[PDB]
Amino acid sequence: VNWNALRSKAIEVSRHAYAPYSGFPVGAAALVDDGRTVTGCNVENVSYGLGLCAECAVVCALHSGGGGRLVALSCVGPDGGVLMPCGRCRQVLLEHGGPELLIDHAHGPRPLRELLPDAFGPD
Amino acid sequence: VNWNALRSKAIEVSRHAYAPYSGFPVGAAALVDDGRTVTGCNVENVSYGLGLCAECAVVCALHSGGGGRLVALSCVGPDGGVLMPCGRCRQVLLEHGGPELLIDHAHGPRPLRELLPDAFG
Amino acid sequence: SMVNWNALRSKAIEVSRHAYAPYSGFPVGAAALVDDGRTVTGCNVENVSYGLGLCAECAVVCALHSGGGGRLVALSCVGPDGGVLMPCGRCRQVLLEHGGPELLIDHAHGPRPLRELLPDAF
Amino acid sequence: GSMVNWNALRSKAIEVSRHAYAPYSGFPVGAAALVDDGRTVTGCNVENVSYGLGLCAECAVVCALHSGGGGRLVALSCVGPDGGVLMPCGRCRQVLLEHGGPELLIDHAHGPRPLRELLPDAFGP
Ligand SMILES: [Zn+2]
Ligand SMILES: [Zn+2]
Ligand SMILES: [Zn+2]
Ligand SMILES: [Zn+2]
Repeated sequence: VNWNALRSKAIEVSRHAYAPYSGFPVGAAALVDDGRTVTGCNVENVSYGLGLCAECAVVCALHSGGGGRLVALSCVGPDGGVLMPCGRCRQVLLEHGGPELLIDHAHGPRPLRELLPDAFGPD
Repeated sequence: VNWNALRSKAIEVSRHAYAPYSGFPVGAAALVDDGRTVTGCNVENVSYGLGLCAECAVVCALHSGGGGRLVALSCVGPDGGVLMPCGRCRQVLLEHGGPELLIDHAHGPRPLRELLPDAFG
Repeated sequence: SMVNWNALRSKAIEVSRHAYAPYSGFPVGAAALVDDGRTVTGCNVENVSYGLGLCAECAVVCALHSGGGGRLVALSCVGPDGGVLMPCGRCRQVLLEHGGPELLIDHAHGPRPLRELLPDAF
Repeated sequence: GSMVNWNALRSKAIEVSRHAYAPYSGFPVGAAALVDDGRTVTGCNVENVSYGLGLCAECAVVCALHSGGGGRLVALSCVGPDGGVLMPCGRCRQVLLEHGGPELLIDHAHGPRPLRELLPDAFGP
């Protein structure tokens, strides 16, 4: 995994974020197991609860671009600093990357199982 | 607008739907005012209420791909027939295409304002 | 026909005061008459992750079921000033599930059936 | 709790689970939470034809917390269709954090635990 490449891509996509309500743009980029990179940015709505996270966008692109499994994900905030996925995104990411999906963190990447232990699941 | 081409693109992307819980795959394709076509398919979750609609995916792609406005959207279901967006998606689409956004229907498109009148805003 | 809209609005305004809406600054309340004669209420509950926000009308549906089920007959949604609000598209779909097309939604110009607000619904 | 009455919360969660609106999954869920004013609030899941518009039992708990007069959540039990303890989904972990904080105790068959253990390094303010 080229983490510097992922962060660069997440910063690039964050410039397109639609976040006029919070003023808090977010970019995300992930490496897929087929070797391609997908990206996403947050898209807010006037009804706050219909807002889509950057990580949600990533998962949508994973599938629209032909499917696969996520291997690694970086999310970056307004200043370029690495951000932690919200709990909804942690659950959504788990479905498409599993516990071993690597998630970037301001203090170093780590597996999703560490960030969503004992997850709700199909079992 | 080439509606036939939007419908075919919608069917094509629906093939990648992640809908193992409902078994109801959905695809959507939209023309953007910059001339791009963007696509999306539904992605369900084990926690049902975390599922994402195809139309949400379209709006994500709109912005990750540089922004713009939606001009036309076609949504298709399992039999390839045209579907109306759910209420959430009607609200989400309004933000990015306005009331004039054209929504595919079997006998011709109609504006989104007809599908979501007096819209919260 | 027997719906007391003034009373339902008053319940919505009352519950609005308990809203958790620190990010928008805009509290919303909703109240609904159920076919068992009770009034259920709900207020918006926003979240730091904006897209995890719950609308007042969603809260009404939760209360409907936690309190024993039923069907919604009429619903009023308001801001703090008591001004009537239109449910957002998500809430129109959620409300359809529990009230159907004939559920009455409060509106300045007279209540409107949900089917007028969400035609040809998914 | 260590002295929280988990059996009382579990019983209330099972009670409320009977009223779940889950015809799509056939997976009814109930949840009950102690508030810091000593009352219990409950909720059950409410699914939708558009699957992504489904509301979790724990969401319903948080709604009732506020509509019922506010407060902070102290302890929460979620139970599944068999009456056994269930882990909240990640969305619910995030929502619950807003209304109980990191020290909110979540029921777990191995011993209840703070929400921070289940959502470490949470996205927040
Ligand atoms: Zn998120
Ligand atoms: Zn939808
Ligand atoms: Zn709403
Ligand atoms: Zn949940």
